[PDB]
Amino acid sequence: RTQSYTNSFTRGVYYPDKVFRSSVLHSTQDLFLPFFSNVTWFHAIHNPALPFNDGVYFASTEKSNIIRGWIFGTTLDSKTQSLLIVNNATNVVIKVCEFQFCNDPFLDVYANNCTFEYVSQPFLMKNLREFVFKNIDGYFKIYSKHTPINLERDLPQGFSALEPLVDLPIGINITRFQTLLALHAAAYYVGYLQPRTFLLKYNENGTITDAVDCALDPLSETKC
Amino acid sequence: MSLGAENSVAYSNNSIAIPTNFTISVTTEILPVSMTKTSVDCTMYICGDSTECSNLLLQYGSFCTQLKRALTGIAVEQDKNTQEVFAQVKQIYKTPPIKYFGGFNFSQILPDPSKPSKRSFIEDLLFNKVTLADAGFIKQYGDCLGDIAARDLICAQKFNGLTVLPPLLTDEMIAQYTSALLAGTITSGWTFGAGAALQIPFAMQMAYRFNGIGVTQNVLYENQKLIANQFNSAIGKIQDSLSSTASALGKLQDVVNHNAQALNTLVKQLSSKFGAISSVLNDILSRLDKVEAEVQIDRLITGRLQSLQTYVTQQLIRAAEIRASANLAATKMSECVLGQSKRVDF
Amino acid sequence: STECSNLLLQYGSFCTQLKRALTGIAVEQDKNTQEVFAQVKQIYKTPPIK
Amino acid sequence: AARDLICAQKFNGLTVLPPLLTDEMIAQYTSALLAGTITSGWTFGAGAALQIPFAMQMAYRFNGIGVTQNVLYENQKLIANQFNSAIGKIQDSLSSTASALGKLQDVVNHNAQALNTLVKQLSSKFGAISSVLNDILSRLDKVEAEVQIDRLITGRLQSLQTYVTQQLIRAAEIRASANLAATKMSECVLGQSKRVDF
Amino acid sequence: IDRLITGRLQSLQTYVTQQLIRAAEIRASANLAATKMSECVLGQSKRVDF
Amino acid sequence: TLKSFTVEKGIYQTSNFRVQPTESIVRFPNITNLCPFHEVFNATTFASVYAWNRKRISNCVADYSVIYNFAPFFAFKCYGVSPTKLNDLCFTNVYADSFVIRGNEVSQIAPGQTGNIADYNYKLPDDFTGCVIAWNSNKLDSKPSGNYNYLYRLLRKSKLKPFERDISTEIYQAGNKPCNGVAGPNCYSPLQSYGFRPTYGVGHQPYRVVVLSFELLHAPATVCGPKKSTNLVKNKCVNFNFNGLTGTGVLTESNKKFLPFQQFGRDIADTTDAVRDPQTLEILDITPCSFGGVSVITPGTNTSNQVAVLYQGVNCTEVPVNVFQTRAGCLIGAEYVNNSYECDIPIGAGICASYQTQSQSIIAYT
Ligand SMILES: *[C@@H]1O[C@H](CO)[C@@H](O[C@@H]2O[C@H](CO)[C@@H](O)[C@H](O)[C@H]2NC(C)=O)[C@H](O)[C@H]1NC(C)=O
Ligand SMILES: *[C@@H]1O[C@H](CO)[C@@H](O)[C@H](O)[C@H]1NC(C)=O
Ligand SMILES: *[C@@H]1O[C@H](CO)[C@@H](O)[C@H](O)[C@H]1NC(C)=O
Ligand SMILES: *[C@@H]1O[C@H](CO)[C@@H](O)[C@H](O)[C@H]1NC(C)=O
Ligand SMILES: *[C@@H]1O[C@H](CO)[C@@H](O)[C@H](O)[C@H]1NC(C)=O
Ligand SMILES: *[C@@H]1O[C@H](CO)[C@@H](O)[C@H](O)[C@H]1NC(C)=O
Ligand SMILES: *[C@@H]1O[C@H](CO)[C@@H](O)[C@H](O)[C@H]1NC(C)=O
Ligand SMILES: *[C@@H]1O[C@H](CO)[C@@H](O)[C@H](O)[C@H]1NC(C)=O
Repeated sequence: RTQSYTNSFTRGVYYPDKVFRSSVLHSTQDLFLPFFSNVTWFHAIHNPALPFNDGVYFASTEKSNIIRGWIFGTTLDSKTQSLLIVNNATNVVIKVCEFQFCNDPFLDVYANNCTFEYVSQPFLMKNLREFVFKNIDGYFKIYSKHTPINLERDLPQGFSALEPLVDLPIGINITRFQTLLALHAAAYYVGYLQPRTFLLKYNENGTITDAVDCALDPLSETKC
Repeated sequence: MSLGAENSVAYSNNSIAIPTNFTISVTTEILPVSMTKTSVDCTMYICGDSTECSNLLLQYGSFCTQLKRALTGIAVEQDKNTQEVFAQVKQIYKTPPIKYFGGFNFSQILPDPSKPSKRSFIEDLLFNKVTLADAGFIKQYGDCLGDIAARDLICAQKFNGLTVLPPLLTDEMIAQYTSALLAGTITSGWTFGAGAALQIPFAMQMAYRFNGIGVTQNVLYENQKLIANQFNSAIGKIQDSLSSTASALGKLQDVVNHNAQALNTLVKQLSSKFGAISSVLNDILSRLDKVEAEVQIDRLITGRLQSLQTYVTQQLIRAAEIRASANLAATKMSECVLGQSKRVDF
Repeated sequence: STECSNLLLQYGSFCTQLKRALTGIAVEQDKNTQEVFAQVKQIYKTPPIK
Repeated sequence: AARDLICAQKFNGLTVLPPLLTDEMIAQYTSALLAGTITSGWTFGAGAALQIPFAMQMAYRFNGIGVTQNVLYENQKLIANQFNSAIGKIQDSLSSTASALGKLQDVVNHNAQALNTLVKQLSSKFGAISSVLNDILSRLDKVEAEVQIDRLITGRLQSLQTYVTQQLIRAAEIRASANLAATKMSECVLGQSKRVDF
Repeated sequence: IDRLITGRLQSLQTYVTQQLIRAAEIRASANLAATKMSECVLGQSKRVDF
Repeated sequence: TLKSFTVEKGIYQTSNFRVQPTESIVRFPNITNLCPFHEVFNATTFASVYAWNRKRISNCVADYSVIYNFAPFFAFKCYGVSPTKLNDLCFTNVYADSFVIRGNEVSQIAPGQTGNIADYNYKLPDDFTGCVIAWNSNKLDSKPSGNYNYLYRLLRKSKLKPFERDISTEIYQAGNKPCNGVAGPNCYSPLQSYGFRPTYGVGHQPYRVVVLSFELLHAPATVCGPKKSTNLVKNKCVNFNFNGLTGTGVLTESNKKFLPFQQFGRDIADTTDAVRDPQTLEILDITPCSFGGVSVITPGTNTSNQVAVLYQGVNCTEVPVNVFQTRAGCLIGAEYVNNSYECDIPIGAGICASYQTQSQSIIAYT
């Protein structure tokens, strides 16, 4: 692939808890994305599994839905149980077991006591698609936000909040991940989460309008 | 930092300097008198209508009786401070309807009946300058009987057992006392603070005032229009400086802000666990058996009692400081207003 | 110690109000010294003759 | 040499801040006040400083008491010699006796011994098995060390709260004395006072 | 006995703090009384309602 | 409250008043399903230490009283919940785990422990909310000459965290050389067996452990218990059981636009302010019913025994736990006169009371 490098540009926040609040300022000890961090503009044309360190910011600007599915696992060589996420058209297929064609699966779109399966609404929903993934206490949290934009060169500036959609209770051990490249170029943004102490501003509704990265600079420490 | 401009006065064995003119300058001094009176219920704060928590709190003795006694003493002391500062005049004097006092314009400090609460222009500017807090000293529960709009701050303060009492004297009674003091001082002079109010023209009163500071009284009568113009310009300058700058009433703003944040911290102390497994008493009471829930409730009771004692001690120290400032303001009202003071910088 | 800090975090906001009280005392001391000594607009100087 | 008290007070988490005005600036303010009250009299506190000979200022200050100004001018050498002897007695009284400045000595001593007591409070066990925290972490499992840590936290928090309350009361007392000193600087130095025993 | 010791220590500390605040108030009143003895009794005062 | 038989003239604060709720609101979920414990407490063989079958339990009414008829545990050893309050307190998701360990290994199935099962096998978390059921098992799963079907890793390189099942049959070795199965000096026994025999001491006998994790979350209303649900009332001070949170208050119409995933209503003081109805979706508001201080205004008992009662800070229509409305509450027992005197007993914002001859009565004035 191609490794172009850019910046975070003041985004990567989400609602930490499913509790409503309004016109209040709240501080959460959580695992947000740092402000103005070092994200990679991956161009998938020529791909080993990237590590899963405490969370993935994963984003895509693809209009035509080239990026469809995801795989997770520890070894991902038909040796561990791993994980499989399939966005089969207007459905989601989740398998806790594996099939493991080879290292990069390339499913041809042209199992030893499986535990959990799932089916739901379609997973996907001038476009900036954002999925924050994390795995805490064996629970695979999924965040999403549809972001109409006007800039198609890098990560646009501004502020937006990511809402939770689907919660999973399984996954056990995940330390690798890889996007889907099934053919029937491409661009996916990825960032790494770290524990932070963000302070959030709520409007008259429960909408996160602004936030501060509490260890970015001493002015934000004063604001904290 | 710089201490100031360097000056070297030309001292000599036979050289003296004597002024040939004067300026009349009017300054401003702001002094706090009283703060917010609060009363705290122990049972609704520590326990919140739980019978088991009340039974475990009954073993701790009489901490809450002396907390209530301390808060009631502070609340009585605030009314005593306000009555000591303002209620010094015996009769409510009134200004005559003809507003001519030798050429001095008192129209910005005398009341007008255009508004219901009869306050002057400068009193209106001072009342609009202090951005007050929530401060539910009125019938607050009528607004919180129906949960409307969003969550307020005084309403969540009220729901946890913290109650704000209204002051004994309303704002229009304090304005009436101030108007009586102005009507005494302009008309009678210093004679109303020592017995019966004896009238005198304002030019002859100001001649007495110049004669008190070592200047012969003929200087007034030959410069009456200039002195009246200087006083009017100084009053207009104070009005413009109060209308423009909003950073002069910081002492009263701090008086509001400290009593806001103390109650905010006292409300926020309920969310802590204090070493227990939950900050909510019902979850502790429903999850565990008798002995373990008694242990958790004892931990929560100790934490909430410590926070309440810290609040009461801070209120007592702030009440002592406010009482010292109120005594200073009472002395300044007695000496500067009801007479002429020879103490320099006072 | 990390474990002591994690246990101390459960005790609420006593540290913040203790720090606020000592900061208020520290500002008040400088206010006292400034309002006692700094009482002149200009720094006068004695003449060379004595 | 050895470990100082101040080094241990610093190492335990306590910091002493320097004052905003250094002693040179306080001395400059005092010398400016002295030069003003020597050259101009009380006129430098009511506006612009107006120069006047010192014998005339002394005559005005006798005339404010109730004694006419002819008493000064016919006796000026006697008042001068008496004032010289009286101000020379001050250095004799202060170069040998060291009990006059006991109030400032108490101001230093109280703020030394409060920090000494608050440092000494760190060696107490408060019902735990050891006052050293690392012995508790390296000797016990999670739950028992958490119990001992909770006991130590409660004891040290109580000690800190007692120190802060005592400092608040002493700050109120010091502020009352500073207000009295400000009034005395305003009324005695910048003018003449008719109040008895002030 | 540790529970009883903690309770009695808390009550004694509360009594000491209230006595300190009362002593500060009484000392302010005694300074005012000393000033009034120095000015009203030992002389004649020009201050209004003092 | 003054501990005396004669009170003096003045105003005294005595107690506080609170209106009591009439009935209760119980809106528990309605799940017409039950779960069988027979398929989790006496399976023919349970598991190894790492083969613990995660029987995730949801959407069924659980009866927690008939568990004592099963395999003989001494006590329903729970951590965080008492084993009689599960019939009304209900959780969000139950996970069933089962493993067979030694006699001196049950203490590591406590929240917070170190050892061999706490390091190399299924370690319970320190903040574990659930129940662990264990008993001695030399009756069924104690086949002689070594029961090698329950087989464990004695040595492991890394800590096995909670919910980190390790079914690997691979090798751990360290120190000098690659090993590839040479058992003598380097490539030691990878995953050995317990060797469960009845000839062992009672501190090393096989023990069967059943673990149920009754976790707590603010998730949507999943699995709960057999508590009989009731109907709904509104706009009065009643007790509620909306989902899991309980209390008392008055439920009014709301004007706050909740997001579709947000449910609860936690406040600055960590109390619930606006919560969602679990069945008929309307996101209402919570405000507690009327309360305030009460104060007694009296002259001296050597003058009269008449009193006036001041309910502080209420509109004077919700009075019960002469009527005059004041800015400081409302006054009961004092007649308001259109006169003005000196203030005898201070009440509130400019209102005073006194004992005057205008028949003797307690009057209130400005
Ligand atoms: C004393 O000062 C006043 C003002 O402080 C002088 O009055 C000013 O006189 C000039 C012309 O002489 C006018 O242009 C100004 O408008 C006057 N100001 C005011 C406020 O009236 C006055 O002349 C001075 N007198 C002496 C003798 O110097
Ligand atoms: C991101 O990392 C690369 C690594 O060499 C570096 O060159 C680049 O400057 C970094 N971007 C930042 C710090 O914004
Ligand atoms: C809150 O929601 C209402 C209803 O959708 C909307 O009219 C209002 O603009 C929102 N306020 C914000 C987003 O600040
Ligand atoms: C008084 O001052 C003048 C000017 O400095 C000086 O000439 C004169 O000698 C002084 N008088 C005495 C007695 O020194
Ligand atoms: C000054 O007095 C006149 C009355 O002669 C009045 O009209 C005017 O408004 C007064 N000035 C101010 C600033 O009020
Ligand atoms: C519970 O009630 C709701 C509506 O009141 C209904 O949709 C649901 O099917 C019910 N649940 C069961 C298990 O019958
Ligand atoms: C559990 O099942 C076994 C075999 O199916 C049986 O022997 C045992 O009695 C059962 N337990 C109970 C409590 O009946
Ligand atoms: C609350 O009190 C005011 C003041 O009299 C009154 O107008 C209003 O109707 C009251 N509200 C009620 C009774 O709901």
